[PDB]
Formats: sequence, C-alpha cells, structure tokens
Amino acid sequence: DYKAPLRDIRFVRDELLGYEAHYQSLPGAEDATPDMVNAILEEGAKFCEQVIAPLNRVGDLEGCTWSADGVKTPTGFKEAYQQFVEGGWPSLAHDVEHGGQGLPESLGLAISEMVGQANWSWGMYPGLSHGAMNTLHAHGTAEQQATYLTKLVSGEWTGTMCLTEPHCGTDLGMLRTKAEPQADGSYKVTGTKIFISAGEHDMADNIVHIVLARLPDAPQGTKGISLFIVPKFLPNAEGNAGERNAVSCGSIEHKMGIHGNATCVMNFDAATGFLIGPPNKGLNCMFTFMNTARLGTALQGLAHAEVGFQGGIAYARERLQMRSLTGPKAPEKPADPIIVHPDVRRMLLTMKAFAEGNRAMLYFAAKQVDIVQRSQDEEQKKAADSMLAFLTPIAKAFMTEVGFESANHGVQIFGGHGFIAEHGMEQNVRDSRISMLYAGTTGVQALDLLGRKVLMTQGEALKGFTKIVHKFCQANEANEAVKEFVAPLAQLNKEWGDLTMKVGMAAMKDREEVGAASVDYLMYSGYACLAYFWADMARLAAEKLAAGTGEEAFYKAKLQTARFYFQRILPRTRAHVAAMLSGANNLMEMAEEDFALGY
Amino acid sequence: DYKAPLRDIRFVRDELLGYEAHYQSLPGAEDATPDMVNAILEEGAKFCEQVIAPLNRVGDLEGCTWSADGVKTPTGFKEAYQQFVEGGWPSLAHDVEHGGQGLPESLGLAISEMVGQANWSWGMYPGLSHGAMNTLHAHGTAEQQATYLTKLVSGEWTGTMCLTEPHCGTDLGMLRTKAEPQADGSYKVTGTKIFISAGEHDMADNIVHIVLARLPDAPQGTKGISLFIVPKFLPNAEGNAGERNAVSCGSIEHKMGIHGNATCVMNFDAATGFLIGPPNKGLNCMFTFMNTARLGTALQGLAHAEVGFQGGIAYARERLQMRSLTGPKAPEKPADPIIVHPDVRRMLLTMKAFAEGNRAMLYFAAKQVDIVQRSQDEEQKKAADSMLAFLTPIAKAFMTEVGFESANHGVQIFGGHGFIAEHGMEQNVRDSRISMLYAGTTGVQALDLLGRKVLMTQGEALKGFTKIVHKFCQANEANEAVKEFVAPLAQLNKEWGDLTMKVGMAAMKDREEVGAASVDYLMYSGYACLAYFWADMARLAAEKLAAGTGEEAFYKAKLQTARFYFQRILPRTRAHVAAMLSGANNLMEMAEEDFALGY
Ligand SMILES: CCCCCCCCCCCCCCCC(=O)SCCNC(=O)CCNC(=O)[C@H](O)C(C)(C)COP(=O)(O)OP(=O)(O)OC[C@H]1O[C@@H](n2cnc3c(N)ncnc32)[C@H](O)[C@@H]1OP(=O)(O)O
Ligand SMILES: CCCCCCCCCCCCCCCC(=O)SCCNC(=O)CCNC(=O)[C@H](O)C(C)(C)COP(=O)(O)OP(=O)(O)OC[C@H]1O[C@@H](n2cnc3c(N)ncnc32)[C@H](O)[C@@H]1OP(=O)(O)O
Repeated sequence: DYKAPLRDIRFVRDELLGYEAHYQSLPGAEDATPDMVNAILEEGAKFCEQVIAPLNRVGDLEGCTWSADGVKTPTGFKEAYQQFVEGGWPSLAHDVEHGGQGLPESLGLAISEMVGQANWSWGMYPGLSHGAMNTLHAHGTAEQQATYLTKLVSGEWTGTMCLTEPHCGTDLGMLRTKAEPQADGSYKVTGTKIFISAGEHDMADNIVHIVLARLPDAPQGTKGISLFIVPKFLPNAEGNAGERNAVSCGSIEHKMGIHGNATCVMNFDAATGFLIGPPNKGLNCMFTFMNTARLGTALQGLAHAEVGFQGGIAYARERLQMRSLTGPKAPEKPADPIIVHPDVRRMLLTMKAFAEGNRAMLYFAAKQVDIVQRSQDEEQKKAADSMLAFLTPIAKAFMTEVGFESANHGVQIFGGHGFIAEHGMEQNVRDSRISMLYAGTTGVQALDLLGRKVLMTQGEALKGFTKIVHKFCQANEANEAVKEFVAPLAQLNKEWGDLTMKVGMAAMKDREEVGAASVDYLMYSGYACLAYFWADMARLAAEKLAAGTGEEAFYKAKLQTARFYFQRILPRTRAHVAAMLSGANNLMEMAEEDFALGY
Repeated sequence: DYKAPLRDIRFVRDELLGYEAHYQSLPGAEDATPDMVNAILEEGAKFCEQVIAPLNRVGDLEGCTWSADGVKTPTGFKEAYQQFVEGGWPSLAHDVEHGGQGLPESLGLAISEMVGQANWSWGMYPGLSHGAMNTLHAHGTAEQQATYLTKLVSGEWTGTMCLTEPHCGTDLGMLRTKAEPQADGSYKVTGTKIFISAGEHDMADNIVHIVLARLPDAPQGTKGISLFIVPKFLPNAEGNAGERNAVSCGSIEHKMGIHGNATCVMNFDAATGFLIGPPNKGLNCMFTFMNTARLGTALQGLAHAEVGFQGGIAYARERLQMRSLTGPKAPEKPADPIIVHPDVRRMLLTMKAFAEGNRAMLYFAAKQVDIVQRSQDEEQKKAADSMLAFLTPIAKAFMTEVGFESANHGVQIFGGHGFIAEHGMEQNVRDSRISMLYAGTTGVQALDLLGRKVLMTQGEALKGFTKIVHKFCQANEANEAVKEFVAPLAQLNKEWGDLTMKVGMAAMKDREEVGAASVDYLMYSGYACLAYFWADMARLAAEKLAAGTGEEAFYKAKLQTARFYFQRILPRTRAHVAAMLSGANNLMEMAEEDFALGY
C-alpha cells in the first residue's frame, strides 16, 4: 500500500534540478544515463513496495528480541536484507575500486528515500552501514579499506557509529571509553556505549563498529578523542569473519518507536580495535559518519511527511462524514467524502507542501554531495562544500520537525481511528519522534547552523543561497505566472540577511544570544529555503503549461501547493522573527531555583 | 514523583480569581470555607501522589485484558478505585438530594485536575461517570435519578457515553443503533457502538451506558436521535445490580496510548433501555455529557503540559551537558546542568507558560459553571452561560493542542533518553495524542467556536470576553509594572474584533470561509485569552511585590513567565492572522483527483 512517489522524484531531479546535465558534467557519472537511472529507480521502488513496506507493521509489533547469544530481528527483516544484498543495492553508489558499482551518491540517495518511506527501522541497518563506508573511504588505510570497506560495500558486513555513553550524547568531550595501545599496533577498547543503533542483530556475517575512545594521556575534551574500527568478529587470514572479539550487547532499549531497529547497550571488554585517522582527530573523522547520519535523518523527516500524506489522502477520499458548507457534494451518499472540508484540505496541503518542498531541498543538497565527491574544479568544489555545510543542519532539523507535524496531520485526518494501531498512522508518529532527538538534536543542529555555519563564516555560507534567491527574483519579478510569489520572496530574502546581521550584533554583546536565537533562526531558514523551492517549482509548472504539456493537472497542482505554502505556511516566519529578535534576557533572567515554585 | 501544583492552584483560584468571595456570593457554597477547601485539596493531592500516580506506568505497560467474560484493568487500578469510593470522592460536587456532598463543581474540578495529571487513563473511569451524572441530573426523571444517579454519585456504578459507530463519530445524524419501543414503556436497543471509553471493566458493581439511538419512523439525521439509559445489569427490586442485560464488549482496541482505559466495542443485542429526555431530543440531552467531556479533555491538555514541565525541570537541573555560552557556570563539575542553555530554558518556559496560563483559563471557566448551576440572578446566569459556551471549545482544542506541544518539549529536553519508556515522558506524549481526536476533534471545536458561538451570536459571546480585556487595558495602560503588556494586549484586543468582522464578511460571500478560517481563528483566540490571563497574573504579581510579600520569588517568576509568553509565544498570532485572512480559495481550488499525481 506504500507507493513510491516516482513521478515527483523525476519532476524534482530531472525537471527542477537538471539532473541529466548535472550527471553529464561530472567525472564518473557520464554512464548514469536517463534510461539506466529510471530502470534503477523502478527496481528500487519495487523492492521497497513489495519486500520491505509489508514488514513495517511487523517491525513495530514484534520489535527485536535480546538473548546473551545475540539479537533477533522481526520476522522477514533478515530475509529482506538477504534479498537487498543479492540485488547488489549496498554497492550501488560506492567506488569500483572497493567492489562498488560507482554510481552517483545522489542516485543512491533516491533509493534511500524510498527505503526510508517503506520501512525506516529496516532501512537503518543498511543506512548506518553507508555512514561507516563513507568514514572508511575518507580516513581508512589501504588495508582497512581492503579488509572492512570491501565487506561493507558488498553488504556482507554492516556498520555502526558508537559515540554515546550514559553521561554524554551531545558532549562527546566527556566520553570515557578507553583505547589502550598494544605492542602489535592495535588497541584494546574498554567502555560501555549506549543507544547503538544496529549494535547487535542477526542479519549479516559481521558488524563493524566505528568507536570514539580516548588514548592514555590524551588532552581534555574533544581534543583527546580518537576513532577505532572494532569488529564483532576479527578478520581471519582469508579476510572473512574469524575469532569472536570481546564486543557484546548487554541489553536493548524499550522505546516509543523504531522497534524494528535494535537500540543496543554495547560493552567493549578490552575488544581489539584499530586506529582510523590521526590520533586525537577522532571527532574530525567521526564527522564523516555524523554528516551522513544528519542527511539521512533529514530523509527520515521527508519520509514521515510522505507517509502521513499517503495515508491522509486515501482516507480523505474514502471516509464519508458531514456535508460541504456549500451544500451536499455527494447527495447520492449518506455523507460527503471528508476532502470536501476546508480544514481537511488544510491538513492534506500542509503535508503535501512539506513533502514536495523538502524533496526539492534534499535533491538540491544531493547535487552538492556529487560536486564535492567528483568535480575537478576547485572553485566549484569549495562552493558546493559551503552550500552542503549550510544545508545539512537546516535539512536535518527542519525536515524532521515539519515531518513530525506532517505525521500528526496524518493521524488528525483519521479522527479517533488515527490513534488505533491497525492503520499505521500512529506508528508513523512514534517512529518520527526519535528523528528530532538522534543524529544531533534540533537544538544542536540550530547551534551548528547559526554559530558555526553562518556567524563564523561571516554569512558567506548564507550568501551562497541568498544569491540564488536574489537572481531568481530579478529573473521572475515581471513573470505574470509567479510575480505573486516573487514579491514576498524578495522581501523575505532581504529580511533574511538583515535578521542575520541583527542576531550577529546581539551575539557580539551577549554570547547567550546565539542559543536564544538558534532554533527560531533555523526554522525561519528552512521556511525561507522552501519559499525559494516552491517559487521555483511554480515557475517551472507555468513554463510546462505554456509549453503545452500533456500532464496539465500535475503542474496545476504544483501551482496550487506553492500558493498554499506562501499564504498559509510561510507566515510562520513572522513569529520566528519576533521571537529571535526578542533577546536572550527573557530566557536567562529566571533563576534556576525559581522555575518550579507552584508546588 | 508526580507532585500536585497546589501553590499555583491556590494562586489562580484565591489570588487571581477571588474564589473566596465567589463561593461567599453563591447559594450552597457559603460553607465551602478556605480551611475546608484547603483540607479537601490537600487530601486530593495525597490520593493522587500516593495511590494513582504510581500506577500510571503500570497502566501503560499492562493495558487492559479482554475475555468474553469481561475486561481486566491494570494491576492496582480497581483497588485504587475502591479507595477513591471509600474516601467519598465521587460524591464531592453532586447534589445532597442524591447522596452528594453538595460542594461547588469548581472544587470538584480541582480534584479532577490533579487526578488527570497523576493518571489520566485511571481518571477517565470516574471522569466519564461525572458526565453521566450531569446528564441524569439535567434530563432524568425522579425514578431515573433515584435508581441510576444515586448509584453513580456513590461511585458504586460507573457511567459511559455511547455515540460512535464504525461509520460515524462527528456525524451523529448518520447513527443507525435502533431503540424498539416495548409495551412496558422500555426500549430494546440494538446496534454496535465503538471506541466506548470504560465500556467494560472490573472496577465497579454496574455500568450505566448513556446511548444515542433512533426510534422507528423518526426524522432523518440529528432530528431523529433519542437518548437511552442502558445498564449492564438491570436494577433488582432493592435497586442493586440484578439480571444481566444484553450488553457486552466484543473487543478492546490496541492504541498508541491511554492503554489503562479500556476502549471497547459494545454490542447492544436488543438490550433493555429507558428513554431519557424527550423523543428526538437525544442530541440536545447528550450535549450535557459532551460538554462535560470537552471541559474534562481541556483539563487533559493542561495535564500533559504540567507533566511535561515536571519531568523537564527535574532533568534540566540534574543532567550535566556542554557549558554555558558565557563560560562554565559549574566549573567544579565535568559539565553545566543543561538549564544553563537558552534553548533548554525556551522549552521549559514554553511548558510553564501553557500550564500556568491554561490553569488560569480553566478556573475562570469553572467560575462560570458555578454561576450557571447556583446563581439566582437571571442576568448573571445568562452572562455566565454565554461565557462558558464561548470558552468550552477554546479550552478543549487550545489546551489539548498546546498540551501535546508541551509534552513534546518535555521529551526534547531529555534528548535520546526522552524516547525511552522507563522515563514516562514518551507515554505522556502518547496519552496526549488522543486528546485532540476524541470529545470533538480540534476541527469540530473550531467550527463550534467560529460558526455556532461567535458568528451565530453576532459576536456577543466574544464581546463578553473582549469587554473584560478592554476594561483591564483602560485600568493598567499607565501602570508602570505592566504597561509593557497592556500596549500589545490592547492592539491584540482591537484586532480580535476586526478579524472576527473580516472572517464574518468572507463567510457571507462563501460559507467555505467558516471551515477555512476555523482552526486558525480558534488558536488565535486561545493565544489572546492567555495574553489576557498572563497580563492579569503579571498585574497581580506586581501588586503582591508592592505589598511586601514574603514569597518574592514566586511573583517575580510570574512576571518572567508573562514576559516570555508575550515576547516568544504570542507572536504566533501573526501567522494565524495571515492564514485565516488568506481565503478559502487556496484550500478549495485543488481538484480531489489532483492531490496525489506524484506516483
Ligand atoms: C547520504 C545519506 C545516506 C542515507 C543513510 C543514512 C542513514 C542513517 C540514519 C541513522 C541515524 C542514527 C544516528 C543516531 C545518533 C548517533 O549515531 S550518535 C550522534 C549524535 N551526536 C552528535 O551528532 C554529536 C554530538 N554533538 C555535537 O555535534 C557537538 O556539537 C560537538 C560537535 C561534539 C561539540 O564538540 P566541540 O569540540 O565543542 O565542537 P567544535 O569545537 O565546534 O568543533 C570541533 C571539531 O569538530 C569538527 N566539526 C564540528 N562541527 C562540524 C560540522 N558541522 N561538520 C563537520 N565537522 C564539524 C571540526 O573538525 C571542528 O574542528 P574545527 O574545524 O572547529 O577546528
Ligand atoms: C467538569 C469536568 C469534570 C471532569 C470529567 C470529564 C472527563 C471526561 C474525559 C473523557 C473523554 C472521552 C470522550 C470520548 C468521545 C466521546 O465520548 S464521543 C463524543 C465525540 N463526538 C462529539 O463530540 C460530537 C460529534 N460532533 C459534533 O459535535 C457535531 O458538530 C454535531 C453537533 C453532532 C453536528 O450535529 P448538527 O445537527 O449538525 O448540529 P447543530 O445543528 O449545529 O446543533 C444541533 C443541536 O445540538 C445542540 N448543540 C450543538 N452544538 C452545541 C454546543 N456546542 N453546546 C450545546 N448544545 C449544542 C443544540 O441543541 C442544537 O440545536 P439548536 O440549538 O441549533 O437548535
């Protein structure tokens, strides 16, 4: 019943963002031809629709089962992973040198989009493995790549990111897991990691943990953390799973959602590990993995909006309840389908505006990934790296926050039926809630965007995007079809720079102003990004209608969604502006001991 | 670990809303003296803290267990209900004539506030029974009151509201459950009701169902529905539970939350029932029950904000993570408590502003209930009835919507730990989600407020409240302590009438405009109500500080919370204004068949 949104994915990639010319321009991509790409997307869609989407409810109902022996995944999960590996999917967007198919990361990301929608909990197993692959590719030695990266690329082994300890998630500088150097050049790793997604499971031949730990007499805090490869089974002479390493799962968590993804307490009992990247540069190297996880979680945010929408539109066309305010629209039936109600249309259009808008932002970001990986033009590469660094926190926090809202609109359309397990809409909400907590909380994303990406680059990262918006407004300010979008967009674009300058000035007078403005500044930024993408989709829709498309309704719907976004969602920016400019004192003046005097 | 917010309840009731003079002015209340009332609140708080709050997690973990025989409640629920009945709580705010203690409904509501916070699922059992009591009091014959109302007032029997069928929740005019008249003046009731809260359980001696059904050859729709008393056990000659009636629970639902409250499919197999109220006036009579449920669900919204806050403040003071932007505040510790972070303070102050603000609105509404029930002044009674009709949909939808937001802020403060079952914060979110769906969805509340309460009274219901706000602004516009609140409040108060006039004009041109504006109009109205209550609490805090209170910190915190509300939450009104004035066409123009063309 999940259906992949292939027509919209093709609209965004090929029509909006010129993917054919993009792939034509990039080393290694010249063979990623439209017919090959469309066949790969279609095969991806079928796997998602036929194999893993039917396992989504099973994953939530059964969850994972711990024994000291290991962790059992839900019925069908491991069989589906066997089919995924047999179909070659893990190798799709990885280097030919390491057993990969060599296709662009942005094509892999489209498969990931559909996987995350069909079964997010299932998709975490291969998804975390992609982060581990990216880390080994960027920082691994030749031998670490020959041993571990080839096995991850085939899908035979999976990978995990091991950061969190009981006392620290955001504050990695406090981690205490220790790496004791051995004469043989290896390390013995001792410590307890918690909330390790896919830490233990029954789906693969080995698990490759990528682990943050401290060398003896390393500096205090983040300047003292190093990165280690700690496999569940140590490689044998033939490079296959060998001696059991001293890594074991103590327990799995009982959670609100993503039950199908084992959330593991992992005990490292002087486990053998291998240093990856330079000593004391573990944070820098682990950021390869963390940035993969942030873009992947943004895709999770998109997934919850998409699933919300799919459920909501089906129910709104089928469920009859009350009558239209302008007279019975189905007078032959006992009641009208509830899509006749304006408030139901508001909730449908909200989910649609966020799913379709975020899809545009995601594939825009995916083009930057391809440029950084493949371009020979140092200037093009620098610009793409700056744009990706800017969009990563916006995509993660904004898409997750509005994806949870969208999941909740999906429930709301079902009325009381939305609270019932059988329909899947409440699971979509429960699975969505972790998306704003893991991979860097919304607040951490917001500090990254405003502190590190915007204020610490003198706004150069922001200027990259506002230049695009400015050029779009200059080009479209007298275009009759979209001049209604350009006027507010140009006002917003000017305001975005002015706000940034006002927030920066406040931060110079009081550093608390960075945290005080951060989440409003990020949400404002995401709304502004989608104003640009909606205005551009409206521009493209009007062009296609003028050209005499045979898909008139598809493009007319884009113009309706764009107008709904600008008139009913974008005005949320007015509240983020007022809040962010209101100043840190209204947050910081209350004494800690005075917050709870009503008892 | 739940603590009743007794100091704040006393602040709102006695200091803000003059409850002592209120009770002094009302027939029957003159004995509800401050010392008696405070002892009752304290005993209420202890029951909640000691007996039912420790059962909240048990209720969620075990849920209810169906057998054809009946429905088992979670461990301890029925024992706690035995203690509640032995303590006399069910009879507290009911008529002496029917075995009641005769205390004001608004004092009962304070017990209900603490019950809903300690264990909402448990509280539903006595809470629905109060709705059944109110219905029997208003519409029952002497004999129906002697038989059923006395047993509900003692707590020996519980009560339910049976409306919903598989094909209809909001559209009661489509219900098909039939009542066949018998020669003995009784009716045989045949039909399946779904989502019957407390439909079957093991906690009481009988269950009194209040059931909507259709007489043979009644008019189409709501003009054809009648109300019936259908007990699980028919009364014997001594009025005690007698012959088993043909009422049985076919199944219970599997839901996202409120697991401790049995959500029952109830089969009426030509069950014996008794007409209550006039034939064909079932909707009018059932509204007594439905309005009790709407105010009770508003109290649920308050409960989720309160529990969110209690969990969040405890964690924010205890959890150490990262350091203040203005330098380590706890340099002796490995990290600062996370309350040093502005973004954590924003989430704490949001929950506090909604809990404390909604508490003020709730007890303001509770005074109207007391005036309608007890006043001999017809003019005072009319004004109170109008004010209660206006506030009921605002309280239900606004307090539930912002209570769910507040529950989610509670989770967010815990980071990844917030998703884990052991901490209770995720249960608070899951239990909160039903609050916007049952007792009339947010959208139904919004149509009731804008269509029935405001536009169909020519705004007289709104004018009742905006007159209070106007007089407050005239009184406080030069009061140095709160003039900063009055200026924006007076602008908002003028805007509230202007918006109402603009929305009414649009509705006259196109009736779709009522649904299109409805939810934004309700949320705007709730924010405006809390602007008034926060400005008034700030006024009262400044008065207490000028008087030389020994509780300086309590009142200083009220002023901080009020300023946080005005500067960071109230600007949400700017987005509701823009959206509501944007017009129905941006919702209604998209064709039904064009919403999902991206597949
Ligand atoms: C393609 C998709 C495929 C799909 C497939 C994906 C699916 C996959 C989904 C599964 C999802 C599960 C994911 C669960 C969650 C975890 O796996 S655990 C991850 C959760 N925790 C985190 O994200 C990190 C914790 N919190 C933070 O980020 C903190 O802000 C920090 C960064 C650790 C604070 O450290 P700090 O030392 O104060 O930081 P700071 O001084 O600002 O920077 C230190 C260095 O870090 C680096 N750095 C800092 N910020 C950044 C940044 N934004 N970027 C890069 N480097 C940075 C730099 O090297 C920097 O050095 P400088 O350049 O400043 O000299
Ligand atoms: C104190 C607290 C203690 C604590 C202890 C509580 C804890 C307790 C929590 C448990 C919580 C579980 C609760 C689950 C939920 C369900 O038990 S099932 C209830 C869910 N469904 C509903 O709420 C009702 C369904 N939806 C509606 O409200 C629809 O809008 C309607 C009213 C049925 C539409 O019917 P309609 O015939 O189109 O309505 P309309 O022509 O506007 O009005 C018809 C008549 O109804 C009456 N009426 C309409 N609106 C109203 C109103 N707002 N007010 C009064 N009468 C009205 C009037 O008699 C009216 O006649 P007119 O005065 O107009 O001539």
